[PDB]
Amino acid sequence: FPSAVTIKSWVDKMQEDLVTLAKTASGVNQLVDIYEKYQDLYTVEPNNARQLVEIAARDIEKLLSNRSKALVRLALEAEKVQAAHQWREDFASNEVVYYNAKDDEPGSQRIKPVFIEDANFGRQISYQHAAVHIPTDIYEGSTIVLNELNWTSALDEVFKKNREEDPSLLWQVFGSATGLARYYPASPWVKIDLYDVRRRPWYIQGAASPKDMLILVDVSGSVSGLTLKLIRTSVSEMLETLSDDDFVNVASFNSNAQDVSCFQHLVQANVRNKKVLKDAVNNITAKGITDYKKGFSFAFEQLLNYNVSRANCNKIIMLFTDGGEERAQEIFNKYNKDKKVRVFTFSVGQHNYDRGPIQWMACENKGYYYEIPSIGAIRINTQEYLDVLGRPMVLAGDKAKQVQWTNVYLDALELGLVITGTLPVFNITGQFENKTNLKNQLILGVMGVDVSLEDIKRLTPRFTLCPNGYYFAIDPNGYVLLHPNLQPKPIGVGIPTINSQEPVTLDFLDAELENDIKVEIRNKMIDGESGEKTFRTLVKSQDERYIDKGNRTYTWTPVNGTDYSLALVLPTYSFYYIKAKLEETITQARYSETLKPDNFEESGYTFIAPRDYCNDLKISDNNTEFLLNFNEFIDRKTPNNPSCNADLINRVLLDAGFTNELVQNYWSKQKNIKGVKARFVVTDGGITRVYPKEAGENWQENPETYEDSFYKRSLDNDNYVFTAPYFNKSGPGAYESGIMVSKAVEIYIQGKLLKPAVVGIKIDVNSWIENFTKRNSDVMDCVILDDGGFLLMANHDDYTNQIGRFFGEIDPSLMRHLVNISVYAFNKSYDYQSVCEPGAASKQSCITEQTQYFFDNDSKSFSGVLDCGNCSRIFHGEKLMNTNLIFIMVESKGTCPCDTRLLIQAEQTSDGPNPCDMVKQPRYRKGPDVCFDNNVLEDYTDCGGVSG
Ligand SMILES: *[C@@H]1O[C@H](CO)[C@@H](O[C@@H]2O[C@H](CO)[C@@H](O[C@@H]3O[C@H](CO)[C@@H](O[C@@H]4O[C@H](CO)[C@@H](O)[C@H](O)[C@H]4NC(C)=O)[C@H](O)[C@H]3NC(C)=O)[C@H](O)[C@H]2NC(C)=O)[C@H](O)[C@H]1NC(C)=O
Ligand SMILES: *[C@@H]1O[C@H](CO)[C@@H](O[C@@H]2O[C@H](CO)[C@@H](O[C@@H]3O[C@H](CO)[C@@H](O)[C@H](O)[C@H]3NC(C)=O)[C@H](O)[C@H]2NC(C)=O)[C@H](O)[C@H]1NC(C)=O
Ligand SMILES: *[C@@H]1O[C@H](CO)[C@@H](O[C@@H]2O[C@H](CO)[C@@H](O)[C@H](O)[C@H]2NC(C)=O)[C@H](O)[C@H]1NC(C)=O
Ligand SMILES: *[C@@H]1O[C@H](CO)[C@@H](O[C@@H]2O[C@H](CO)[C@@H](O)[C@H](O)[C@H]2NC(C)=O)[C@H](O)[C@H]1NC(C)=O
Ligand SMILES: *[C@@H]1O[C@H](CO)[C@@H](O[C@@H]2O[C@H](CO)[C@@H](O)[C@H](O)[C@H]2NC(C)=O)[C@H](O)[C@H]1NC(C)=O
Ligand SMILES: *[C@@H]1O[C@H](CO)[C@@H](O)[C@H](O)[C@H]1NC(C)=O
Ligand SMILES: *[C@@H]1O[C@H](CO)[C@@H](O)[C@H](O)[C@H]1NC(C)=O
Ligand SMILES: [Ca+2]
Repeated sequence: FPSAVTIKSWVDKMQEDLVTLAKTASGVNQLVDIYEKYQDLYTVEPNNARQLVEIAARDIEKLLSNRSKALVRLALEAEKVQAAHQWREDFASNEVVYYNAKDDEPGSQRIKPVFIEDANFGRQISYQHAAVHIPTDIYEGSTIVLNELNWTSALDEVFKKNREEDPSLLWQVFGSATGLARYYPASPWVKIDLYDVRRRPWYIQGAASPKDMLILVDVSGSVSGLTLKLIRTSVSEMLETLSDDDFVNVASFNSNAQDVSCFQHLVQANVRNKKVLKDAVNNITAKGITDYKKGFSFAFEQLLNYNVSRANCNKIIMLFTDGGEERAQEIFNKYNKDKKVRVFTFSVGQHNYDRGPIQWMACENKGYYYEIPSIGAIRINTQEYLDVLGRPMVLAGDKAKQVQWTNVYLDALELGLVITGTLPVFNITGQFENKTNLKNQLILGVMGVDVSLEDIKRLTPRFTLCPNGYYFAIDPNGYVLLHPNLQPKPIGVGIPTINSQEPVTLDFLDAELENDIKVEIRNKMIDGESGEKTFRTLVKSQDERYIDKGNRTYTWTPVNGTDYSLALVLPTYSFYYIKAKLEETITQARYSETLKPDNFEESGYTFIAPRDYCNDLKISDNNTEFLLNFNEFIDRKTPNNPSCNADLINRVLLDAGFTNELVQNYWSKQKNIKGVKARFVVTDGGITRVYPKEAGENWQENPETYEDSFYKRSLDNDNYVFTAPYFNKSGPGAYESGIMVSKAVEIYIQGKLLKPAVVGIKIDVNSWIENFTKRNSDVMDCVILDDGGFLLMANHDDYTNQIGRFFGEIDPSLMRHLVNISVYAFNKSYDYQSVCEPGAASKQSCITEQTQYFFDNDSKSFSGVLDCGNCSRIFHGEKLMNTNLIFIMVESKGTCPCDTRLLIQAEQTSDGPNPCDMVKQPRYRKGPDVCFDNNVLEDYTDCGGVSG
């Protein structure tokens, strides 16, 4: 084993012979003086974080207020038209004309629409009438459905008025209590259609206030057999009617009441918690003696906890039994004498047991009685309890008409991620006579207007900030309304297995890495406050392989009208941005001909960012086509165009002149320098200018510079960044593309720091080997690694065939101890929006744990002894200053015949975190401040068994 001083000298030579090449084959020191000698050709401007947030928060308020005015119009013109409707039972002499959504009949005429293709939506729509969706088990032609199709025809005239005033209006829909949903504009419906508007999350949230459901399941002996699998399915179907604002728990009594799961109290009933209850309900067995007194005592005790987070709203009990002879009148007189807890009773299966006491508990307590005799009756009977819960909401009157916004979910008619406004509609016939109170206590339906997340993303411009800056907004629950890591895919709740329905509720702390400062920041944003905090955090690179530390400034404000909170994460070196000032048609032309595809040979393979430069230029994935279309839009139509942006194109053109000069003045004076397979440059404007045109095929990065992993990684650091390649033919060319060596530029115009562009090279493995050698031995192995534990080159020429691979996957013993000496920290996290191949017992969503490694401290030299067991291995790790590389010198693996289990830095399918302990200390949240129950004027005489 050599000495440290000569290795330090051996390290010192791959620090001045490697940085200088990257400093001279890329022109990093030359681009900054290019930006400096045309300083007047642009101007730096403030990027005020406080100002930008409120301006963007004031625009989101107006967009959400545009659609609130559309909801009140549609609810005020649905109460009026319904009252004037005359209930008529003969539909043959007077047919109903409407368009059925799911179609290619006396008593009702059908329309054939024109279905012109239109933007915004991703389908064919007709702006002349509203389409109607009727569930497949709901018969059109009935006296109930047909009567609903007349008074819901004046809605079409209000649908078009709303669209005409606001051309950007998305789906407007009326979900009727009958079952049919009438939506505008008309568009044909998307195997077996199981859609029902009365089960949708936006319908349920407006049909009643949040609840405190507690399900009681009879698991005694008499329910064994078919009536048990009907109970198990029924409970699994009412859990689907609970949102994140409701609280639920499932219990069971078989002469001794117990819980079915690991909860023991009411839980938040989100996606993860409901999966536990569904899995626990499927595992119950029927055996024992029925005892209603012990079961109901347990239920009333669990609804009287008040130690944990709850809804402080509708307290209801569902009893899933078959029949019996016990009334349990002693329990009901002991726990709810004031009848502040509703009891809904269900009779499941075909049997000959007494249903007398079951219907009595539903009439004394202010509930309802339902019967489920087969599988087909499960769906309807498990969603009708919202008609009883809406009785106090109707009697409130105009105080209950508040617009509510649901969580982010996927539209049934495929449109991406949307949120929906909501406003209930009341039955007010005979209101001017003041004596109906018969069916007027129920709602007619729920209004609905959809707002896509793309509309909100347009109110928060991003290209003015750095690639590391972004906006995000959260619910009063922690769920992000908009976030860069929120993807249009459902979240996973475990490992998939084989033998639009759920909202995309991703918490703020699960979107990015979790700190302790970012928990109090989240709590201060759910509380509707406004502040600012600058701190050092750990940010994860675009590719989940690295972790970087930097400075960030979280500036947040509350949105006035709604209950959201918008925040802007503006890092340092981004508080000021470059605004392109240029007023000329010939000097801007000199910039324009640079991007000409036919000129590429002397300018390099030039790319372009598919941004929205103009509302007439259509973006495309093929950047060759987009550059072709872009370059026939600047010349054919003058830059003084009132049609589209001014800064976006003036910056791209200004970028071209600054970028192309480096190609012509420095990158063209030399063509072959040692080994450099590519000479690239990426800038905020949106252009990349890889100089060898042939090498442009190796470039497999996003044309949009704001989503390039190496750009963001090299932005935070003050030193060079080596991007490790991939492995297992993920990309084309291991030694045929090179090794990226990024380096960001820094300028000072008026004592102000700016980082407009990044430069670098793509040094080759072959040439780098020769300088490293001064070899394929069997005694020692010398290998360099980057910040993240990836291999870039070795000595045995057997590891070099696996470049760009985790060191732990090829040498586990050294990697694991290398963490133990505290040079490679790691932070693990869960990716809820991920897909993985199914297991066994068609890719499905799942949770995969991700690991990323980074430097612990600023120590430069490392040395120690590896004791693998009856062995003594020694090493000398040294860090390459001014880069992110580390050099280690260790003996060969063959010296010690030890082989521990391999370490993997990759996403691994998992199920954590465990929700059993996540409910003991749940995250902070704020529930709605409105609660509608216990109205004295309620009827209470409408059970399901008081009549029959
Ligand atoms: C909003 O509320 C209003 C009232 O608050 C409601 O209008 C009422 O609609 C019902 C129909 O559902 C009318 O009932 C009339 O009287 C009886 C009661 O159903 C019907 O006679 C038979 O009833 C049986 C039910 O036991 C039924 O199966 C049968 O089909 C009926 N017909 C027969 C046997 O021929 C009448 O047919 C029915 N209609 C008449 C007399 O025209 C109430 O009279 C209506 N009340 C008022 C004040 O107009 C309205 O439906 C609610 N809105 C919605 C969307 O439901
Ligand atoms: C559900 O039931 C009927 C199905 O169309 C509709 O009732 C008919 O609507 C017609 C269209 O307005 C009426 O014709 C005109 O009605 C207006 C209003 O009174 C007047 O201009 C004339 O009466 C008539 N115009 C003529 C004859 O040139 C029918 O009179 C009317 N019939 C009945 C029996 O009501 C309902 O409107 C429909 N519901 C909704 C909400 O549209
Ligand atoms: C949300 O509303 C509050 C108050 O309703 C706004 O607070 C204002 O803050 C400015 C800052 O100096 C004050 O000058 C105003 O007087 C405040 N308003 C009132 C009514 O006192 C807050 O700005 C609003 N949010 C946004 C994003 O505009
Ligand atoms: C929490 O729940 C418990 C029981 O459900 C409530 O009762 C208390 O239980 C603790 C521990 O057994 C003791 O303090 C007393 O035996 C009970 N009474 C009081 C007044 O503490 C308890 O009140 C609930 N709340 C809190 C804050 O503990
Ligand atoms: C990310 O990794 C860091 C470093 O490995 C970890 O934070 C350290 O946690 C230990 C354990 O309490 C503390 O003693 C150190 O002081 C922490 N380092 C700091 C605060 O710099 C942790 O695994 C992750 N840090 C997070 C999530 O903030
Ligand atoms: C919708 O909101 C935007 C943003 O404020 C603006 O065009 C206007 O306020 C609304 N449009 C209307 C009312 O047509
Ligand atoms: C890819 O699969 C595994 C993943 O590490 C690797 O060991 C194997 O050699 C690779 N196979 C091919 C054909 O590239
Ligand atoms: Ca029994």
